[PDB]
Amino acid sequence: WKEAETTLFCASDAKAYETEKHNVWATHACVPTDPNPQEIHLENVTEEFNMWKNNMVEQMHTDIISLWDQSLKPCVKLTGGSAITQACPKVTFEPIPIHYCAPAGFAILKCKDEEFNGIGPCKNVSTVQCTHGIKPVVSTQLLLNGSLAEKEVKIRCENITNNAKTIIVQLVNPVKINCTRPNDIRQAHCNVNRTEWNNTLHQVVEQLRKHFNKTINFANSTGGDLEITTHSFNCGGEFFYCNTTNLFNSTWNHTADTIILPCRIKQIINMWQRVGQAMYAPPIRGVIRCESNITGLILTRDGGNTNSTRETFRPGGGDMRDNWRSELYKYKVVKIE
Amino acid sequence: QVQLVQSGTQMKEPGASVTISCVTSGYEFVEILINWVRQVPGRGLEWMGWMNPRGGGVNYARQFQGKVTMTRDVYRDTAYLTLSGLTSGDTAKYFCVRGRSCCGGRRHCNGADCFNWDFQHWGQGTLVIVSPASTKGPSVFPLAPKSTSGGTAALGCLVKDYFPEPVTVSWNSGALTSGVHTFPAVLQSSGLYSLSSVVTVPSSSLGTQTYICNVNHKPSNTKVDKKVEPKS
Amino acid sequence: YIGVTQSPAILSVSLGERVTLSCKTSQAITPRHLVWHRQKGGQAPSLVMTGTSERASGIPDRFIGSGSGTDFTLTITRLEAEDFAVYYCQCLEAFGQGTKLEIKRTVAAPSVFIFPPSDEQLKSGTASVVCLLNNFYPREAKVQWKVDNALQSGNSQESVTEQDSKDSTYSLSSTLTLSKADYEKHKVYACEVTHQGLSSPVTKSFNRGEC
Ligand SMILES: *[C@@H]1O[C@H](CO)[C@@H](O)[C@H](O)[C@H]1NC(C)=O
Ligand SMILES: *[C@@H]1O[C@H](CO)[C@@H](O)[C@H](O)[C@H]1NC(C)=O
Ligand SMILES: *[C@@H]1O[C@H](CO)[C@@H](O)[C@H](O)[C@H]1NC(C)=O
Ligand SMILES: *[C@@H]1O[C@H](CO)[C@@H](O)[C@H](O)[C@H]1NC(C)=O
Ligand SMILES: *[C@@H]1O[C@H](CO)[C@@H](O)[C@H](O)[C@H]1NC(C)=O
Ligand SMILES: *[C@@H]1O[C@H](CO)[C@@H](O)[C@H](O)[C@H]1NC(C)=O
Ligand SMILES: *[C@@H]1O[C@H](CO)[C@@H](O)[C@H](O)[C@H]1NC(C)=O
Ligand SMILES: *[C@@H]1O[C@H](CO)[C@@H](O)[C@H](O)[C@H]1NC(C)=O
Ligand SMILES: *[C@@H]1O[C@H](CO)[C@@H](O)[C@H](O)[C@H]1NC(C)=O
Ligand SMILES: *[C@@H]1O[C@H](CO)[C@@H](O)[C@H](O)[C@H]1NC(C)=O
Ligand SMILES: *[C@@H]1O[C@H](CO)[C@@H](O)[C@H](O)[C@H]1NC(C)=O
Repeated sequence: WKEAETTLFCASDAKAYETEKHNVWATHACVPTDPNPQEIHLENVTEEFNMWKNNMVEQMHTDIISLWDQSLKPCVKLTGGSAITQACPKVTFEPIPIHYCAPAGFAILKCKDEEFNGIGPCKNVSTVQCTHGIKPVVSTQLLLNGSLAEKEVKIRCENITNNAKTIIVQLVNPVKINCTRPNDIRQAHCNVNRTEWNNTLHQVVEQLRKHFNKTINFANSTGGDLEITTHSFNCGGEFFYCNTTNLFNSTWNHTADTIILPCRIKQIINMWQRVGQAMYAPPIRGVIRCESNITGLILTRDGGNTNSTRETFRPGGGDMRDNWRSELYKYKVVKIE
Repeated sequence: QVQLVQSGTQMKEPGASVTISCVTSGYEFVEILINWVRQVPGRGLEWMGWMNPRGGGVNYARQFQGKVTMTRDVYRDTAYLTLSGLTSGDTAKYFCVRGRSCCGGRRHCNGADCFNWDFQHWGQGTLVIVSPASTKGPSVFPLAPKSTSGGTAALGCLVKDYFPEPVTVSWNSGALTSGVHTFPAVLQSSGLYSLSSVVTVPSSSLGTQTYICNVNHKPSNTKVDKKVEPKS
Repeated sequence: YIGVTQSPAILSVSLGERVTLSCKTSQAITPRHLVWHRQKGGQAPSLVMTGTSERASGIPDRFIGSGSGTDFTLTITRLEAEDFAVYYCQCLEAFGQGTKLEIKRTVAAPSVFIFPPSDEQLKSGTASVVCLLNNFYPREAKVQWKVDNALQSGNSQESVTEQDSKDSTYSLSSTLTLSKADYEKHKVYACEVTHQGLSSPVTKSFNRGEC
């Protein structure tokens, strides 16, 4: 067989009566989840995977763009000098798992090597009819509600020697982040367990040291649109933007409580789908609360550190294909002959 | 055809800020990382940082953190470099530059997908000159010639304390060109330029041939003709 | 960070010659990542090679890129006039310090001249003393200022011409800047020149105030 590009279909456990928008979308875009999921191990088979060049990622991006365009309608769209107005009702918006499945004539191969970094040969391969269920969570900096690594933190990068390449981190132990807009209406905050977060950075440093045996520094974002300089996400149908300086401000040499992140709810946002701004209605009243798992990170490594005893990493993101890649890295589509 | 076109030369006082523009054409601006490279006159190339026009994310070399800001206006296909707290160390030429494309007409294209470092398309460069000086015409002093080396005498004029570049120097109204060396100007610690122009001439022609250096400095609209003779 | 070293920094070569430019990386790289540029007169550089050995647009086949591990070379099989430039290798964000191609010629000793400050300049409270080294080769030259036989430091600046089109020589000025008061305080001003074309260093000097 051979790698191929096709249109995968999607499956989900959506319900007809839910007005939550992922359910509504999946009701017409997907089939019910597979009643009979089977993995078939391929004996003695080796296969090349590349999470960074994977058309599954490209289709998922297209699909979640259509989900958002149908679901979260802004009052006004500012694409170019133009202005496009429409009805702007508040909605229930909470991701559900979506599976991607092979059409007839095709197969999805799955890397079963738990230590696979995302690019290169995999010695332990199976065939599947569908991926696992993936929540299409849109966020920057912190990856939420995703899959976890089994034994140790994973550092995934097309080539980490190249400072222009995005770094996707996968955690082993999830870290709860709890965000609240209490009953100024735009003001909110996120809480993170300090001990857990510090243990998380320790584990991440341990793996990064395998690539750079140096002092490892975490520093905050140093530029870009608000969406990428903050941890942005949505909750309760509202868009949150959280300062992550208190998460990314530490130095870890070879040796010798609660973190509070302030947040703001924005009405003016930069679309991730395409270039342009969108305006949404002022915030709903009442209490808004989201409790999520941090399961990964998107990082950038400072370049040009010509002769330093340290490497510096900062939170990054913005290309949501990196979010889809963090889940789809172990899959590829092939045409069976 | 891909083109990167930068804004013109700027003169700025120490402590001030400066913004350089890089207007692109001939490709999809938002799909390719922009880089900036510094070159101090007479020195090598130094990478300063990159910026992703999709979202405006950046990556600055440690040496320039606190100094540089890289931004864009996607609607205008334009990238910007802003330098703050200017010092004499910032006097240099600045290039915007991008590497090869990689999307290959695929549906979703991000500059971070590419290699970046096969730098291929450069802006023409923008000179930034840091000096507290305002426009000032030169003083012109004689370099007066016995002093024979290589069988010949030498004379010239010292063109001192002017701003900005350039000055033009000729000898005997352009009739004397052989043996003339006009040195590159140096920006002095004062913030003013100076240079010398010299010429070697037969030692047996002094006092029988007149030598006049003609100095023109357009920014101050000044012209100086200085006769150079041996001091008796 | 993977550093890039180019040495020699200056190659003295001749038309028609085979020229080899060297680039060394601080650790092993994939040849996919090594790039060569050329730059003329501080203008925008232009691409010569990518991926170690693949010639960029407009680059003729007398340019050959090769290498692996940490050692890379750009070879020009037969040098032409248009090839004279500064060549930079690039690996990711790192640049080498460049190799300049220079026109090789025979040793030529400088002719040396010293000029005292003009009376007109002295009126303004500053004194410039100029030392001229004319039409020499090679480029390397040492110019030392002495005032009353005391070695001067940090109060002079050198400027050099580009290699002359007709005779391939350099010329250089060294300018000593003193306060009027400092100039009037001392008597003997001297610039001493050391250069390959001079068997023994040459000193030109004057006494302040004397014809
Ligand atoms: C392949 O991975 C699966 C799941 O982790 C495991 O059960 C199996 O033993 C692995 N195969 C080999 C040959 O190790
Ligand atoms: C967070 O992780 C824990 C442990 O893996 C799991 O029980 C819980 O369902 C997760 N929560 C979310 C929102 O994914
Ligand atoms: C976050 O909420 C979870 C419940 O989802 C709770 O178990 C945990 O203690 C909270 N963590 C905080 C407030 O730091
Ligand atoms: C933080 O997490 C640690 C380990 O999970 C736990 O023992 C501790 O009680 C938590 N602290 C708070 C304030 O909840
Ligand atoms: C973070 O966790 C590591 C685990 O080994 C520990 O050594 C370090 O002291 C912790 N730092 C803080 C600030 O708690
Ligand atoms: C990394 O550096 C530390 C400190 O210099 C040293 O103890 C350790 O052995 C190094 N590890 C490797 C794999 O080079
Ligand atoms: C990063 O931290 C610095 C230092 O406190 C602060 O000035 C800056 O605003 C922070 N950046 C962001 C994006 O919050
Ligand atoms: C983010 O938080 C840091 C630390 O409190 C603060 O210095 C900075 O101003 C904040 N950034 C913004 C954009 O508010
Ligand atoms: C970063 O952490 C240090 C202690 O490691 C602290 O002194 C400093 O105030 C912190 N900076 C910010 C912006 O919170
Ligand atoms: C993460 O999952 C929990 C449980 O489904 C949900 O309440 C929360 O809103 C999710 N967070 C995001 C940002 O989707
Ligand atoms: C990443 O780049 C480095 C530096 O050129 C190279 O040595 C290494 O082989 C590359 N890694 C991959 C997986 O291509």
